Order: sequence, then C-alpha cells, then structure tokens
Amino acid sequence: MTLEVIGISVLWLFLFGYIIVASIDFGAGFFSVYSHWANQQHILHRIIQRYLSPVWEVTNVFLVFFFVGIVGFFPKTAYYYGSILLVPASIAIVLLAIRGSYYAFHTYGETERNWYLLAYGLTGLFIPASLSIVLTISEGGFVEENAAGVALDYGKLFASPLSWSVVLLSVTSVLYISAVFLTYYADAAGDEQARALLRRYALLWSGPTMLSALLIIYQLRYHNPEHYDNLWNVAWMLVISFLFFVITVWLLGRQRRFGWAFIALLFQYAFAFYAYGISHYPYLLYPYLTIYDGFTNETMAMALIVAFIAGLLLLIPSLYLLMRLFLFNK
Amino acid sequence: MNGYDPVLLSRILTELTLTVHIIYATIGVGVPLMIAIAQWVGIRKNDMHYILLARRWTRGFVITVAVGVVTGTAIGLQLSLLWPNFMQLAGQVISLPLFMETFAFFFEAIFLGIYLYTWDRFENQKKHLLLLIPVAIGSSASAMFITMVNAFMNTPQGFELKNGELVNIDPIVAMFNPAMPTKVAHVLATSYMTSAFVLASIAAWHLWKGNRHIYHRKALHLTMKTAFIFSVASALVGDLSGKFLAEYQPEKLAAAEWHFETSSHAPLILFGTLEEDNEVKYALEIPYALSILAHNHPAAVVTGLNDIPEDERPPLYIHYLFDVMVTIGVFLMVVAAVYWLGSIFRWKWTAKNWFFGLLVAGGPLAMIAIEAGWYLAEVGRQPWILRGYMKTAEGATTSAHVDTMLVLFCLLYIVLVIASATVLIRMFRRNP
Amino acid sequence: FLIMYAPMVVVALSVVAAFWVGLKDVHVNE
Ligand code: HDD
Ligand code: HEB
Ligand code: HEB
Repeated sequence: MTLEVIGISVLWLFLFGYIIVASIDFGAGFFSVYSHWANQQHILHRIIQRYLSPVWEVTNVFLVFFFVGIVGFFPKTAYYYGSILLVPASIAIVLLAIRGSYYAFHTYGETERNWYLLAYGLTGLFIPASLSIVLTISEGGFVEENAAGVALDYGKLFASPLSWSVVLLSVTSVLYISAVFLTYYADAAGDEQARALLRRYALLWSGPTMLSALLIIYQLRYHNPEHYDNLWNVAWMLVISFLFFVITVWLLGRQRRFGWAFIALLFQYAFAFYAYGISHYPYLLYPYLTIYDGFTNETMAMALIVAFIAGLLLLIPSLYLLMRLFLFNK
Repeated sequence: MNGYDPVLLSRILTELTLTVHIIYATIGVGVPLMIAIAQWVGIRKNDMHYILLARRWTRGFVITVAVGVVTGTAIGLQLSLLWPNFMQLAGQVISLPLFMETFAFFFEAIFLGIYLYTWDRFENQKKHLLLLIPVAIGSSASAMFITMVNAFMNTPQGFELKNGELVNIDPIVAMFNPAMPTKVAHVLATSYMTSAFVLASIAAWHLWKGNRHIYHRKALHLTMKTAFIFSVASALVGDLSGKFLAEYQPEKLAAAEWHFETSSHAPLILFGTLEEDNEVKYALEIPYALSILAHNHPAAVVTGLNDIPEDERPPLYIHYLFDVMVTIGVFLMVVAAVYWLGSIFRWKWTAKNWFFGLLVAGGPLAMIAIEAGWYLAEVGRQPWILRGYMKTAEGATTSAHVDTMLVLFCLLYIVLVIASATVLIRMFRRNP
Repeated sequence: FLIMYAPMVVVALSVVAAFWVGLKDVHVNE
C-alpha cells in the first residue's frame, strides 16, 4: 500500500496545484468584476478575458486529474464519497457551468460580457465554498459523530464552527494568494491598490486563515483527537508556513522583487495545505476508507502515477512557458 | 423506491447530461481535423481564403470547446455520484483512460492556445499547421482513450472477481478489449463526418442566402467531398462494428434487427413497428448483409434474441435508432456523393436551393444520427452491466435528491444549449 | 485479427483521402 500513499500524496498536490491557479482565477474573476462593476467596459473586459480564461481552463485539468486519479487508487471512495456527496457536487458543477458558459459567451458576446459578471461575482466566490464543503466533510462525518458513531442529519451539518473555518481557510487565502500573484507582476504605477488589498488579505491570512488553522485544532480536540495529535505533530509545518507568510509579508512591506514573495507564498500555503493533508493521512474520513482498504491492483497505480507525471509535466511547463511568453528575456 | 427510483432517474439524468455533452464534443473531435485540412489546403494552394476559414472555424471551436468542457466536468462528476457501486469495482480499471482523454485534451489545448495566440504574432503558415496537427491528434486521442471506457464497459477483461471484488487488473487488456477497435474507429469516423457536414451546413446556409461565392463555395466544395469520404469510412466501420456485434454481442444486434429467431440467412429491416409485446405492424425487410461480404458466407447463422435470457435482453425500441442512424448515414452519404459529383463536376447544380437546403440540413442530420447511434449502442447495454459487472439496479443511491437535481441540470443545460447557439450564431453574423 | 485491425485502418485511410481531396480536386481543379 506504499503506492497507495504516494498516489494520495501526489493527488493532494494536484488539489494544491488546482488551489494555486484556481485562487488566481477566482480572485481575478471577482476582484476584476468589482473593479469593473464600476464602468463595465467591453474594451477592458475584452482585453482582460482574452487572457484570463486559459488559466480557468488550466484549473479544470488539475481538478479532473485529481478527481479521476483519486478513484484509481481508491474506488471505495467512489462508493462512499460518491454515494454521500450527492448535492454539493451538482451545485459546484452548476457554478462551473456558469463560469465556463460565460467565459465562452463573453469571448464573442459583449451583452453577456458586462451583465453576466454578476455570475462571476457569485461563482468566483461560491465555488471555493462548494469545494470547501467536501474538503470539510472529508475530515468530518455523515454517520460519524462522537461516543461511538451516531447517525447524523446531513441537512444540519452545514452550520458548524469547523466548516466556516474551512470556508475561511479557503476564501481569504484565495483572496490573498490571488492578490500576491497579481502584485508579483504588477508592472504599473496603479499597483498601490493591489498591495493594500493584498495587505488586507495578508492580515486576513494571519487572522482568519491561520486562525482557522487553529480553529480546526481546537475543533479536533472535541472532534477527532488522532487528527489533532497528527496536526500537532505537523504544527511545525504550519509554523514554517507562517514564517514563509511573514517572508511574503516582508516582500509586501518592502522590495519590488516579489518572486521571493511568490516562492515564499508557494512554500507557505503549500506546507499549510500539505500539513493540513498529512495530518489527515494515512486515511480518508472513514476507517473503511483507509488508504489500504479495498486493495486494488497496483500496476495501474504505477500507470496512473505515470499519467500524473505526464499531466504535471504539462501543467507546470504550460505555466512556466506562459511566464516566458509574457517576458522573452530568458 | 427510496433506492430504486434513482435506478431510472439516474439513467435519465445522465442521458440528459451526456446528450448535451456530445453536441459540444464530436465537433471538438472533427472540427480540428477539418481546420488542419483547411490550413493545409490554403498553404499548399497559396489561397489565403482557406486559411481564413481555419480561423473562422476556430473562433467558434473555442465556444464549442468551453461548453463541451463544463458538460464534460458535469458528467465526469456525475459518474461516481450516480453510480458508486459501479466505480467501487471498475474505477480501478476505468481510472486511466478517462484521465488520458482529458490529458490528450490538455495536450491539444496547449497547441490550440498557441495557434490561437501566435497566428496573430509569430511567423509563417506552416509553423501554424505544425501547431494544428497536434490538436486534431489530441482530439482523436481523447475519443480513443475515453471510448476505450465504453468499449470496456461493453466487454471485459483485465480483472478477476474475488466474491465480487474486482482485482488482478491488466491495463491494456481492459483498454484494448474486443470492442475498442470498432468503437474508436466508428466514433472517430462518425465525428469527422458529422463536423464535415456541419461546416457544409454553414457554407450551404451562407451561400444559399447572401451568395458570397468567395469562401462559401470553396467551403462547400471541400467540406462536402471530405464529408462524403468520412461517411463512406463511417459506414464501412459501421458494417465492421455490426459484424463485431453479430459475433460477440448479438443481444444488441438482434434487438436492433428484431431477430428473435436464430437463422442462417436472416433478413435485415429498414423500418418496422413491433410494440414491446409482439405486435408486428409496418414490415419492410431485406435479405442479410453482415454475412455475405462480412462473414464471406451468406448462411452464417446469426444468433437470435430468443436464445438470450429475457433478463439479459435490452428493449425492442432499439431498432428505431438503427433505422434513424443508418438511414441518415446512407441518405447523407448520397447527398454528399451527389453534391461534388452532379452539382459541381457535371451539371452545375450548386447554386440550386434543391441542394443548399439539404446541405443546410446535412450537419443537423448527422448530429441527430450521432445521438441516435449512441442511444442504440448504449441502450443495448443496460441488462449486461447487471451481470458480468454489477447489478445496475444496485448501482444508484437515493431518490428525492436525483429527481430535483435532474431538473436543475435540465434547466441548466437548456440554458447552455440555447445561449451557446445564440452567441455562436451572433459571431457568424458579425462576420469575423 | 484482420477484421479486428481493419477498422482503424479504414479510418486512417479515410483521413489521408480527406487530405488528398485538398490536393486532387481542390488545388489543381475547381
Ligand atoms: C439515452 C441514451 C443513454 C442512456 C440511457 C445512457 N447513456 Fe451513456 N451515453 C449515451 C447515451 C446513453 C450518450 C449520451 O449519447 C453518450 C455520451 C458520450 C457519448 O458519446 O454518447 C454515451 C456514452 C457513454 C460513455 C462513453 C465513454 C466514451 O466512449 O468516451 C460512458 C462511459 C457512458 N455513456 C456511461 C453511461 C452509464 C454508466 C449509463 C447508465 C445506465 C449510461 N451511460 C446511460
Ligand atoms: C468521443 C466523444 C466524447 C466522449 C464520448 C466523451 C465522454 C466523456 N467525457 Fe469528454 N470531451 C470530448 C469528447 C468526448 N467526451 C472533448 C472533445 C473534449 C474537449 C472539449 C469539448 O468537449 O469540446 C472533452 C473534455 C472533457 C472534460 C474536461 C476536461 C478538462 O476540463 O480538463 C471532462 C471532465 C470530460 C469528462 C467525460 C466523461 C466522464 C465522459 C464519459 C466517460 N470530457
Ligand atoms: C453519426 C453518423 C453515423 C452513421 C452515419 C452511422 C452509420 C452506420 N452505423 Fe453507426 N453509430 C453512431 C453514428 C453513426 N453511425 C454512433 C454515434 C454510435 C454510438 C457509439 C458507437 O460507435 O458505439 C453508433 C453505434 C453503431 C453500432 C453499434 C456499435 C456497438 O455497440 O459496439 C453499430 C452496429 C452500427 C452500424 C452502422 C452502420 C451499419 C452504418 C451504415 C450506414 N453503429
């Protein structure tokens, strides 16, 4: 079952790899939506959305690579997670449908280009939550409560102090990450707003996000003590992440070389997410959804890993080349 | 019915998703080929009107692609959602190809994005042909890998059943199953074809009305000829897949052709009406094909449907789809075979509306034949999954969620299709 | 073997025939 731990280990970084670009796109198609709510200029939406969408295309690749990969190593999730996660999925898919529909229609439709930015305001934020519900429940329970497992009313597990902690772990960090990426290449004199909003979202990161990193710890004490213990065993990674965040913040406060702000951000939320994963491992919500349950044939595990390599080997250089077409300086 | 309604509602929803997916897909498969070919013709002929049709197509190929994507994501997610216990077993074996589809799509999407954003910057047309070759390759690569799923779903193996648990998986045995060739082939052909008639149905619309002979006659002249070819090949691989069925899974074919009785020389049917419970009405039938030049021996005994268990047989309302699909096949091949022949290289009938109308109907007819065909091949399938795989009746989850989400999705897709059609017309009327 | 391989062949042929149209009765004709 080593390959089965490596698989999830990589797919987690597919989910992270998604988080990276999805943060930028969902921050863009939202911040840009407000900043162009005032004066819905088709010139600016045309010039913007000529290059914004490709990112959003790249996102779904991470997303689906993850979604399709995970079930190769763990079909039992496709049983349980599939059978449970009946509604949030469809909603997320509606929100995506809306996103993409208008990403397409806007390209050659100035009527939608201005009015259906509303939809980007909606979805660009609504999506992060709609994933965060599954990310939440993946460390929660459908018939998994305290003393020895009481059947739960899934309709009332929406409102909880641990879920909104994940909503904050997401939204605010989407905002922050996006703002940092926008700031990094903010090669203009009008980049003062980006760093102020980025400062607000950095303060949201130090607060609500790194707050929620502890809300989860102080929810797990009463919820899942094993996960709490693991998370204390990888809290030093959340520390490292906070320090990297402090580095990105230092770059915010001072110099123009935000490459180190992006590397520091990268390693920051990379480890803040990678620990957040590690602690949850090695298992997937249930004691029946532990990595080695429903043992699969491991050749296609190697083949799938080869496919994930082949995937990343495009996903990363697509962006590395996307960041050489905008430079041509080598 | 709290875990049996979904047996039907799920099927219904999935149909409603994927049925939409394919409209925005086989275009994704066939168009890029056509674009590559248009570019290549423009280049080889030094006629910078084909080179304009390449991009003129691409500019909507984008919008098609995106609507394709969202519906793709939809079905992708709906997969293990609506059918958990299915993926609980087969997920281990399906996981790879499904991935390879979208991987091949991203690989094509890179180069598509390059051509899309370098044709307006960097040098030379060949160097934009070389960017459009990988695209169509990646497209057909999608189809290859994704169809291998359906091909596999239709037929094992690459697995073993430990009291229900599916293990001992060989990738390429499951991927390269007996069905894979005919599926991949027929799907690729009947998708080059479709889009080939779809572009002809633009050229024949624009040429019919505001007769800008300019592009619109060249467009037709090419698209129609290629469409002819693709329909021919399509029909061939159709006969091939039919023979495959007759040999390997006559449950479908005997339901398509209503051969309840096993016989040597067994007649095919052009159209009829047998209501589910033996009510032979319209009866127009010809002697047997898939034996004389297929098996090379007319008296090759075709398996009868009676010889299949009635819990293992699919419906009898499959025949109608074969009728549709095939007849559209032949008719459309004839229209295509005449256009270039009679209406260009003989009696100059191009400018006649008698063609332009039919050629406007052309693409829509093909897409229809697509949906039909998929219904045929897929609905002959419902009562096998419950056996060598796992009970379809024990593949779904809950009811009072599906019924509503089905309608939500229904609305959503309704909006998608309409809006996409609208914008995708608007663009063409803007004339960029 | 022949009829299991054949389809993809037929396809591969149809493709480069579909190309060959662009050289035969497109470039040097009509
Ligand atoms: C109304 C007809 C109909 C019905 C009842 C179904 N489907 Fe479907 N299916 C088609 C009609 C269809 C289609 C909608 O027309 C598709 C979508 C993809 C395609 O090319 O045809 C097809 C293809 C298709 C493929 C193609 C894979 C590929 O070649 O890339 C898969 C894996 C499925 N379906 C899965 C299902 C499952 C698991 C069903 C549950 C019973 C199901 N379909 C019911
Ligand atoms: C052959 C035909 C076909 C088919 C059958 C299919 C079948 C299918 N599919 Fe598909 N796709 C396609 C064709 C197709 N397809 C295409 C072409 C594409 C590209 C885009 C569009 O659509 O246009 C896709 C795309 C896509 C996607 C997206 C990806 C990204 O974003 O990255 C997805 C998710 C999916 C899923 C799916 C599924 C699940 C299925 C079932 C199995 N797709
Ligand atoms: C569109 C156009 C088209 C066309 C023309 C056609 C034409 C034809 N076809 Fe087809 N199909 C189709 C489209 C089509 N198609 C489809 C879509 C389908 C589904 C998928 C597959 O392939 O499977 C089919 C399917 C199918 C089948 C089944 C397969 C399986 O299941 O495996 C068969 C047998 C046939 C035959 C045939 C023929 C014989 C012909 C002659 C004409 N098809």
